[PDB]
Amino acid sequence: GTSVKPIFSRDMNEAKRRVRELYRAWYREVPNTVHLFQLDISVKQGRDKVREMFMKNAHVTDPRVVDLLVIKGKMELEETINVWKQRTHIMRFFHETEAPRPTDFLSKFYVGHDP
Amino acid sequence: PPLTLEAIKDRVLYVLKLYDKIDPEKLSVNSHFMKDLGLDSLDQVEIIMAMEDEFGFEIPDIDAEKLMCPQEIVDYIADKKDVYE
Amino acid sequence: MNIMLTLLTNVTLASLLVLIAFWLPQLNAYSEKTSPYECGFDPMGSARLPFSMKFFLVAITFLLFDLEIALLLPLPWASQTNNLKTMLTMALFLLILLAASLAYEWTQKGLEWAE
Amino acid sequence: LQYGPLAFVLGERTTRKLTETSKVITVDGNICSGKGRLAREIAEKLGLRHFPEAGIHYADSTTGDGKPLDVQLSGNCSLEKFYDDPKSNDGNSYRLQSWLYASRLLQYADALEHLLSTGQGVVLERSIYSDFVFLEAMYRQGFIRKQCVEHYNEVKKVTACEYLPPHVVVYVDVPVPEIQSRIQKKGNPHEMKITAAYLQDIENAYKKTFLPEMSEKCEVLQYSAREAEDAEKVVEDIEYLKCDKGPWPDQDDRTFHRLRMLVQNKLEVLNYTTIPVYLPEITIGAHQSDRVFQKFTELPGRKYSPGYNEDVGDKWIWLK
Amino acid sequence: PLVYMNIIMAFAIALAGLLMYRSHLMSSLLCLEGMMLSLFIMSTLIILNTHFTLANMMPIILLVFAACEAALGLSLLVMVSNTYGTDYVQNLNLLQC
Amino acid sequence: RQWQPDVEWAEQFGGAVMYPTKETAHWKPPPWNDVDPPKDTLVSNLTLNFGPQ
Ligand SMILES: Nc1nc2c(ncn2[C@@H]2O[C@H](COP(=O)(O)OP(=O)(O)OP(=O)(O)O)[C@@H](O)[C@H]2O)c(=O)[nH]1
Ligand SMILES: [Mg+2]
Repeated sequence: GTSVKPIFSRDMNEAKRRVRELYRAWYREVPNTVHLFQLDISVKQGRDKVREMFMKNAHVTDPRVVDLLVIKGKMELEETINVWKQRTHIMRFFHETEAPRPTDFLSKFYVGHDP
Repeated sequence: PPLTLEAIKDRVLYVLKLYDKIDPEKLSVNSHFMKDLGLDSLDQVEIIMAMEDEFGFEIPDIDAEKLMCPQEIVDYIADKKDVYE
Repeated sequence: MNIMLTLLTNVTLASLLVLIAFWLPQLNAYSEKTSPYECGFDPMGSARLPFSMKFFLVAITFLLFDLEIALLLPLPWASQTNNLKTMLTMALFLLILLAASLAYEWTQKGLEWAE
Repeated sequence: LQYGPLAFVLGERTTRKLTETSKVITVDGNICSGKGRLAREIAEKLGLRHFPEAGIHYADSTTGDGKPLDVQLSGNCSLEKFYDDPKSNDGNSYRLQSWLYASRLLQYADALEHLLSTGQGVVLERSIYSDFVFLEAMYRQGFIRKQCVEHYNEVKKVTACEYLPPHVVVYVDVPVPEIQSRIQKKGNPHEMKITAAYLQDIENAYKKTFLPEMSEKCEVLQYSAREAEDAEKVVEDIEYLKCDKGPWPDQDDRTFHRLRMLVQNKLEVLNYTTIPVYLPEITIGAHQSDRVFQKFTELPGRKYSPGYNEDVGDKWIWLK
Repeated sequence: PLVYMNIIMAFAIALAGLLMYRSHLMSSLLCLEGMMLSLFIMSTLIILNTHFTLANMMPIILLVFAACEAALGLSLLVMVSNTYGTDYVQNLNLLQC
Repeated sequence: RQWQPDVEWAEQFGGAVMYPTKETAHWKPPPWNDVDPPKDTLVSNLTLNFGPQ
């Protein structure tokens, strides 16, 4: 039948726990991340750039997808603990140099055939 | 200097309002964060963080999920490091 | 003061070489050039963490042995005395004493790298 | 005359005497799980010395004539009373465990002393490393108070720290329903007074704590109940065993010298089993201490040093 | 003479330096080691001045045991640095009682 | 029976200092084995970045 085998999160509750200790590791990670990683951004914008990515994926109802994502969350997390990534690697989360993307209909009409 | 229940009252009360989103007007002893303070349970994470670092103890997820009002959190910790006044 | 004159000249001549190798050949530093080298990547962040020895045992024995050789430096003059008989025994006695200490350390492990 | 620092200087080594079969092996199991038999068969099969499980009067077995003395003079604790009324206000539960810990502690020391002296392998039922589990089951049933657990783990950590894990540890797995059938068949009236929760508690704390941490310290052999009867099969595995996992191989003659000197001085062996922690149950009052010790004195073969008591019949005293 | 004054006040600040621990034992241990350098220079100054041929002995032999004192000294610091990790005298107080 | 010392009298000179004060009120009598237990692990092996240059 349509019933499926979960890996770690049987339902939303345990999955909601797993996204919580991601915050638990991340929140105490951002301060010394900036400290160790020679970053010039402050902790304040470091904290909420972890925030909005939770709402970047705050629509999935399938527990497996949350579980499939919880592994990657600690993967990028662990990649930051032992300085494996470089400055540009974490800067890629900080969208900083690209041109702003148009939003209103007048802007994309004035830009080109982009729908 | 042993702490008191009143001491825990002001310890929680102080660190509650350095949270930018927490509004002092909505803040009270009975402040349901998700409706009175308008804070998602995701936001609920970074309060009890400031609890465990300033109180110097550890709050499990199986306990931090229902710690909701400023009254509940006070009586939670009071049983933990054994302050009963 | 002849040794002073050559010593003064020597340290002087060295100082000119570093002097005109720091001002004449241009100056352009922009941080990442000034950064430490970690074979291309960014260091874990330290160069100050305890780099604990694994041969600490042999280091102190060097002090005892480098000290005791200073006891037998007078040997060339010690040969030209009226009492080479006790000179032979005493000077020999030192060399067996170093030999015994080396033999003692050798047998009870010692010189091999402590793990 | 026994091996001391002088013997080490003269030439009395101990890494020479030990051989491949110089293994100290402890069997383990549940309550009346038949592991005591397996200790006997493996002992006689490979020519290993068998040490029965240390009872309340095991110390009486190694002292004097080897007969069990009076309980009031050799512990003031009865396993039957522990069976009948576990929650007795006197506190026989911790008196059972603490006294039995030192009896096993004396059992373990004598086993290692024989292994280090002669080199002939020694097999004993259970050990000090398997003693904590009985108290853990007790606390998991309301049998004991938490302060007793604190005292036990304190002395166990203090006393068992400088000892080494035994060469091979073998466990027989008998389920609780099978264990209940065995004890019911036994018919000893004291062992109906048991709790099935206690029997799973002792079983759980074996496989959850004892076997796990013992695995990295020495080889673990989990054996099925039916396999245990095949005494031929259980011994081939222990014969061709790696015997490398643990602090046993990295043991020079000097550290062996420290171990032998510790075990040979019996008073030191259980010296720290009398920690001055003033537990309400563990402590015996001054008047009881004097009267009971005064009782111990005129018991035959106890007033003076061994080989010096006239009531025993030791002659040549005036020039002994 | 004035050369003598310079090198006995070398002792004094070395004396002050030794029995004044700020952070770690290594700096004080080095001060103990360097303390004998004044002791060496001190003893050496009289002995060549006074032309006493035999007693040129002791400047070298003072060096045998003063540096041997240091030899067991920094080897003792090895035992600290394994149990203690660091070499701080402020932490070096586990026998508070 | 003449009065013999009880448990409570034993605790008189039973602490770290039988004659205590606030300064030593937080002390701790030495362990009976006279060996302090090992503290937090103090291994800090540095990381070497071999390659790619
Ligand atoms: N507290 C305590 N009780 C023990 C100890 N050793 C044995 N007993 C008790 O001995 C009784 C019988 O169980 P066991 O000794 O484990 O086993 P057995 O009945 O001799 O049978 P086998 O396991 O086959 O040897 C039970 O009441 C046990 O609790 C011990 O070290 N401490
Ligand atoms: Mg048994």
